[PDB]
Amino acid sequence: APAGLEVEPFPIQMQVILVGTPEAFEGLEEDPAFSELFRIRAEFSPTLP
Amino acid sequence: LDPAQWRPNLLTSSSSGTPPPIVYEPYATAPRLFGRLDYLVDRGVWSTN
Amino acid sequence: LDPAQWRPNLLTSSSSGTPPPIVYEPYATAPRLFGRLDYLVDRGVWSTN
Repeated sequence: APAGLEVEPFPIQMQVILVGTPEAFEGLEEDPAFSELFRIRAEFSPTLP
Repeated sequence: LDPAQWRPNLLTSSSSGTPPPIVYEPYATAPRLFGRLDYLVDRGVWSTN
Repeated sequence: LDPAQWRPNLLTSSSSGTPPPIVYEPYATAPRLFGRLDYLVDRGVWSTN
């Protein structure tokens, strides 16, 4: 872009819910911010009674 | 006066909140996550609004 | 005469010192820390002031 637009950043009012396999979340849980941001762990039991 | 440059970009229609806005990105890329800004090319002249 | 090339570029604002000017960068890079010089493209011609 030549100068583009000076866009004001969009406010975030959502609740981000990331869904993945247990081995997928090692790659994202080395960051201290990850515990700070995503702090509820809804872990799915791979079996049911 | 350019009508396109002075029209309020209604990003998303007003939601009643029941059900709340539920959006899932199977393919999460920065243009798809944060949105993007498009442009026009007029004889090699690069512009946007 | 181009008056756009002779503005007093106030890179700061008058601070009373109470509270002291406090700036924190969540992430810091060279353009964010030291500032950057912008350029404008006129039909393909690079310019700056």
